[PDB]
Amino acid sequence: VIDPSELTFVQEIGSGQFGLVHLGYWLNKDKVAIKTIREGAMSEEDFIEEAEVMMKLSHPKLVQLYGVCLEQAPICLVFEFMEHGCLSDYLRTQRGLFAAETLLGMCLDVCEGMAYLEEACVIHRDLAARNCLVGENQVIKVSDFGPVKWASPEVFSFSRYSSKSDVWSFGVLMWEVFSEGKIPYENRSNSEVVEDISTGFRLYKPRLASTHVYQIMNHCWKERPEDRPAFSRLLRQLAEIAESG
Repeated sequence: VIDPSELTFVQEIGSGQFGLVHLGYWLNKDKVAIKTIREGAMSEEDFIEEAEVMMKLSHPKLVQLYGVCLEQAPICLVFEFMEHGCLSDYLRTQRGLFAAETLLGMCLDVCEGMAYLEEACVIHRDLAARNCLVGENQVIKVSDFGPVKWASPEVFSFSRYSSKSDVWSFGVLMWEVFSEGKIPYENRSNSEVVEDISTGFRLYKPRLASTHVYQIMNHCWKERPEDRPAFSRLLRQLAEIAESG
């Protein structure tokens, strides 16, 4: 479902060399988030690809995408518009006012999301506070799919992702969720961070984090893949804890 220039570029909200995020309007009817590319950033085909599979997957937790502008000029990707930035930022401000049944009432949102792609046998190579999004009321959807801090042991040394490679990045994020948006492994050098975790150093327990929460966080940070859960199981797991304390 390719789109033409029926979009009204209003503002920008996110930089980096691979797409400037541009809030605009299509048909004026819907609010959207338009991510443009550049000029040398990615092949036509190259980018055609990823776009093709993002239209394949669809879940009330994954940022729904709208149309595309292969119609020459700034070839961009137009997704719906999440009314509340990225979990990251959203977690920064608003800080405090967050209760626990809710911080947990997001994690699953991410999770639900990730079990799908987990099964969609799709490896989101960057699951983080900074990639997920907040929208139509506490509802949390994931995007930018298709940073050693969030990586796992088999990504530093090998770069051997495996869906379970994420399960960890899902952890670090989780951490964030709870530590209301704090950078994990700060007073630490990437070229240090590793060691710390290499020995066996996990992120301290963020206050809001519960005793049974920290149980998972580590299930996410188990050193060996094989013994790290599966998003599929996690969902059942977080479903449990979301039921009590």
